[PDB]
Amino acid sequence: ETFSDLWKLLPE
Amino acid sequence: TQVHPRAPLLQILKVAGAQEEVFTVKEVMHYLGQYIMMKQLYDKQRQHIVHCHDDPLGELLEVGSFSVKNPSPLYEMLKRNLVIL
Repeated sequence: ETFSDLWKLLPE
Repeated sequence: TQVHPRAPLLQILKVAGAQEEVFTVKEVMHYLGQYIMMKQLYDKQRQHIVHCHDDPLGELLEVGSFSVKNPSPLYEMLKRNLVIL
C-alpha cells in the first residue's frame, strides 16, 4: 500500500 | 560486506541523513528508501512507482521512473556505484 511498506519488501 | 559508495551516490545517502562513509548494502538500501521518502519521489496514488526525473537519483538510475517491484535499475545502479572494500 504505502511506499514505506513496499520498500521494506525489497530483496537486498 | 562493506562498500564505499561512489561520490554521486554518497551525496544522495548523506542528503538522506547518512553519517557514514562506508556502508553495508542493507544500510545503503535503508538510506535510498529514506531519500525517496523524504523527497516524496514515490507516486502519490500508486506508491510502488518512484518518479526520479529531474532529481539527482534519476541521473544515477539513468531512468525517469522505476517500480519497486521491477527493481533491476536500482540494483544495476548500485553495481555501478558501490566499490566493495
